[PDB]
Amino acid sequence: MIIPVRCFTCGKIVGNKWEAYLGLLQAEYTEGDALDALGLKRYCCRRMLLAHVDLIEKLLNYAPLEK
Amino acid sequence: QANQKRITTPYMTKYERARVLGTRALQIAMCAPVMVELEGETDPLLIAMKELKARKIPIIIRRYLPDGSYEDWGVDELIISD
Amino acid sequence: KHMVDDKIHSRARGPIQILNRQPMEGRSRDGGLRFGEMERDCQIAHGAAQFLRERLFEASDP
Amino acid sequence: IQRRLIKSMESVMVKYDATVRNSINQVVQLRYGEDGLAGESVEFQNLATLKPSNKAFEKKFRFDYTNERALRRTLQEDLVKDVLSNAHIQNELEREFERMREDREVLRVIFPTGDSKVVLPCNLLRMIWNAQKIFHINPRLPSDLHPIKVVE
Amino acid sequence: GEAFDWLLGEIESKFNQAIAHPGEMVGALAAQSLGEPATQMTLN
Amino acid sequence: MNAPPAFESFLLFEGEKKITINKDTKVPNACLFTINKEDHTLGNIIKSQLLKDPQVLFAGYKVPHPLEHKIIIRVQTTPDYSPQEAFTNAITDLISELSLLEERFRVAIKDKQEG
Amino acid sequence: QSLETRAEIQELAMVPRMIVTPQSNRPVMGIVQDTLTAVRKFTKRDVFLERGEVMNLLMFLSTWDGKVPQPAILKPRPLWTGKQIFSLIIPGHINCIRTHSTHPDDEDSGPYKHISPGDTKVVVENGELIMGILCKKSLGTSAGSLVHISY
Amino acid sequence: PYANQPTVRITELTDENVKFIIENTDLAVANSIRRVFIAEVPIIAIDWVQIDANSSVLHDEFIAHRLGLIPLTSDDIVDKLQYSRDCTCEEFCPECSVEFTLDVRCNEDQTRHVTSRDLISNSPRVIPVTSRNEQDDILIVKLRKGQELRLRAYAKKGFGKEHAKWNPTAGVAFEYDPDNALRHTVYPKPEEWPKSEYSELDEDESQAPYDPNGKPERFYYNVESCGSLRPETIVLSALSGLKKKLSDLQTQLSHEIQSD
Amino acid sequence: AGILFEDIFDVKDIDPEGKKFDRVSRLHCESESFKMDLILDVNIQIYPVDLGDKFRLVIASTLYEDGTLDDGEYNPTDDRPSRADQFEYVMYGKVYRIEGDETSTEAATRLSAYVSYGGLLMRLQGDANNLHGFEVDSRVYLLMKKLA
Amino acid sequence: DNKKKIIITEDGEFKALQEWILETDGVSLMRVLSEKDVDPVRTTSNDIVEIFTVLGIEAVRKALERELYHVISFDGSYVNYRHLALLCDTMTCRGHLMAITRHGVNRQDTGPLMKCSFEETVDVLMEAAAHGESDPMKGVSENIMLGQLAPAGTGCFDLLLDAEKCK
Ligand SMILES: [Zn+2]
Ligand SMILES: [Zn+2]
Repeated sequence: MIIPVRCFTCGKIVGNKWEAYLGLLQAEYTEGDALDALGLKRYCCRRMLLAHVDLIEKLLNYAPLEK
Repeated sequence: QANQKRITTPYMTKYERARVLGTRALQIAMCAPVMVELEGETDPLLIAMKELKARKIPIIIRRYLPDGSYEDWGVDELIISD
Repeated sequence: KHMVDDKIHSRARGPIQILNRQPMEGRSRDGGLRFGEMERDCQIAHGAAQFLRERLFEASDP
Repeated sequence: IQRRLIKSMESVMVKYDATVRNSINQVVQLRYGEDGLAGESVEFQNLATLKPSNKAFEKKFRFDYTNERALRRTLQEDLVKDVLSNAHIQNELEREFERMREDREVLRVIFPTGDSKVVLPCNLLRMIWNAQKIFHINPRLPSDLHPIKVVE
Repeated sequence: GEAFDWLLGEIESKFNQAIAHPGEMVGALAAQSLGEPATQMTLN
Repeated sequence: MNAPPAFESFLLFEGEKKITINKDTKVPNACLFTINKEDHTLGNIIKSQLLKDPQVLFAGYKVPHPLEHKIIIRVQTTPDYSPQEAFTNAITDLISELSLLEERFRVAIKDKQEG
Repeated sequence: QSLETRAEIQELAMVPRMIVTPQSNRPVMGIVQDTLTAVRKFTKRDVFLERGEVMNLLMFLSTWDGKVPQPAILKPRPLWTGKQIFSLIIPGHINCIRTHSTHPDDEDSGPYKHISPGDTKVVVENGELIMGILCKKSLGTSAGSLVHISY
Repeated sequence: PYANQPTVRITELTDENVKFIIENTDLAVANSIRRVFIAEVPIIAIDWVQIDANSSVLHDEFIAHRLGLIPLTSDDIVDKLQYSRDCTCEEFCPECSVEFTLDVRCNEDQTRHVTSRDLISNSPRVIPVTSRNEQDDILIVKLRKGQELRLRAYAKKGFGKEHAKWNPTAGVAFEYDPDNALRHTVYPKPEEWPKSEYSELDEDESQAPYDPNGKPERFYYNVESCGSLRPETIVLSALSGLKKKLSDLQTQLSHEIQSD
Repeated sequence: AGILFEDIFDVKDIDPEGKKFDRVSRLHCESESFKMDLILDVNIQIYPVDLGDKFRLVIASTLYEDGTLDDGEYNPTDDRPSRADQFEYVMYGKVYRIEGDETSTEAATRLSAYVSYGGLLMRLQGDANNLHGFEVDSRVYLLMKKLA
Repeated sequence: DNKKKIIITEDGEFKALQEWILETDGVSLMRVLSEKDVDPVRTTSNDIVEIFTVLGIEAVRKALERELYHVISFDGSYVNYRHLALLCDTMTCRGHLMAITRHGVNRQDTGPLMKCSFEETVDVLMEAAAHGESDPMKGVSENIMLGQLAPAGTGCFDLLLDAEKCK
């Protein structure tokens, strides 16, 4: 639902790159160039950022249980 | 039936070996005397197999014939293959 | 969905059915596994008469 | 089909008189498989006297006790002398070949098609090979086995 | 001679080992031997 | 349900020996070292160091089961030598090699950060 | 749940007693996927093992007498062959002739019948794989294979 | 019959990775060093969580697992701290553990990013790597107005054999014989394969001529750090840990030999 | 001495049927002193052999210069004088077949000894006078050296 | 060669003569056999019922063995002949073609309890009640139902203690 912390394969930290990745994408980067800007050179970490679906943004459309 | 002429095989069948070993292992487990010497064996199955190899199991196999008669073979009288 | 932890099951003298005093059916009922007709036939072919009697008489409903 | 077959044959069993009988004690086979042998121990082999011609059968199975030098190559000196001199031994070997020829005709009426593949208990060629390797048989030297010992 | 005698003994022992054992449920065994291959051969 | 704790690969159970030496009776001057709670990391280096000893005739190791957490190292030496002595010397040589490698890596790091 | 039933199963239904089936007088279990592809690759003629590799493999023989066999190649560098190690795996002194699946049918007629160019024509003698590439035909569930002859 | 005399040559040293070469060592030593980089170099990581309040959309174990994988600077503290197995204290103490606290509440209308910057420690030396004084902070959870996350974590000493969260590496590139001279690989079509970065071959040549007398030497390493330890600290700690494994093994060996 | 056969061979062909294995090559060679054909499987990866080469082949029952049997076990820590020191390529195998042109009545004029060096096969065929040292299921060594 | 005419030449070799053979789509074995220039010795059929009606019980035994072998081996498989022989003897040991069905298996004198195990449980037990049939408990099904040791394998004999050998 949320960006993983580490790459499943190598263990590189990708948790701090989702927001930067999105900011680069709205900056008219291609996904490949964006992944290059964040330093994801192994295709495992590129897999992590490139195949992520941010479902938490949809789960935050529901009001919480307590106000 | 004449015990002087027993028509059944002189070999112990695989089923006879199985049941004789199981029976004797249960007897050993129920504190029956052992017929062979023992180094350190405490498993009744191992003791029963040692007794069978030594030909010292005190059991008689009563093999029934289709006609109704039977033949009594001592476990020491049969040929143990396996 | 098929995780092993939802499938692993074992029994040793658990509950029994009311009508025939045999082990229950299912993991959820802590039931026993069925020793069916084909298993009976296999053990008949094996010649294992005491094991067959244990499974079909002594481990089910003496 | 499996269940039907099982329920039809379930109680057929080999009895201690070696007959195969059902629960009613009726006789289904006087010996299991017509030969009283279990199916685990048998294996595929070849009948060597089924397919060959009469000339080839003669040449391969008729012990030739007239060729002195061939016997000298196959057998040791005392065996060669006994085989060439004795006539009782020669008659024994002749009847051995006649018995094999009768066996040949029996096989020819058993297997009307020339199929020598048979399923039999003991793999005799493999046992012969085992004996050759266990005793370090030299195939190039004359043997110390008397053919009369083989027949007997 | 030694090899032939050993061969004779080996043939005798293996033949006596190939003999069917009284108590073999050859009928159930044959039903299984004929029904197991039936599960592979084609329906059509 | 059946998951062993992850520390069981590294930690010795109470009353369990780190290493056990058993004489191999098949051939002379051979021993089996059953080392508990180790894996290929030490087995491979110990084996390969033992192979550098000309007085070692056999040096091998195995992890008998990956789910279990022991290794067995079989060492056979020449009659004038001992498998226990060979194993000891192999460990000593590995320790000296690693000490030298560590000191040289420290020197290389110092050179790289300095210039 | 009893010593009698335990003895029954141990003497009748144990898996080693179940290797050869009475249905078709052949093995019912044989060597299977990875072990079969790998034994085919292993018994090829150009498989040469080094001393450390050979010791690694001998660690996994339960029925090993502890004697390293003399390598098939002594110089310029000691090398064992895959057949030389499978010979250690093969039990007893069994004798077996088979043919690899790629055995050409016109090779047993011409020359080179007993020295096969393709390393087909499996020959095991005295429990040593004298020659040939092992495969389904030699280690599978067919009749007359090494596993059958071993049993 | 004696040890190798390995040499070292570091070809790149940054804060993110160390690229070096070990020569004149055995392949088993090189691979055990490589394995220790991953599995026996201790670091500090969160291994105990107590959720006092979690109104977020991720359940408690999700947050706990996520906190465990945040790297914590472990450089000089990991050698000093003890394993809780070895500590003579109760469940916790400052000698075997580091306390973290996290307390965030989304009161504003925009989504609140609970990141690793919100993990407040009692020890200034052991902090989240991203929080160390660029790269953004690791995201623990996004919160909506009215959602709240309050927890108390404890970080422990461990290595990658127990859990990958105690693995300090973000990839260990290991290579040897870049030109296939030992023929430990057999390319069906050697021309089809790209050249290693460490290759020394002219472009017409696909692989080096076969070396019958060759042995694996000159192993190339690129140890990338997840952040907890410096890459050179990972390598030094790996060598020290492997040496102490061997020393303990030799101690137990001596006890077994003398007891016989 | 322990030498069953010795001669100088000349590589007349390499892999007539084509390369079957990558690291192994079959040489069809003929000598000059005895007129014996040779088929030999060699690991060309470690001991490359080119067409037209000329080598000395020595089938021996033992490696020790003095008559002394071998145990068939690998003993690298052996300091005795071994004749493998005088050769480049050495293999160790066993004779698994001896054919001939013998008849039911005549002995063999030509023999054909087959040896297997752990799967690398050799056939040495020629006059039966030069192959009396060969006996089936007997261990031998190759002892082969290249010469100019 | 399975349909060719295999003869033995005067030299003693097996020779496969390539001859014309006819395959019909129906069966009148009774009539076709009695036709001029038709071989009344090798002409056969795959309809085992007609073989039984025309040639008899041993002829249908052999033919049924042949047809089952053809069904089993057509896919290259192989089954030990003793299993086919036992199945074929079961279907022909009572002088008629005993189908492996309720109409052949529950029509023999196997005992009501063995029959109820297979099929027609209620009809079989009701017939046995109406006729006072007695099951001698000889088969394995009957003993299995009563929880007794089946006379099968390990149950086909008895064990006795040897008093003279316990010494
Ligand atoms: Zn990655
Ligand atoms: Zn503490």
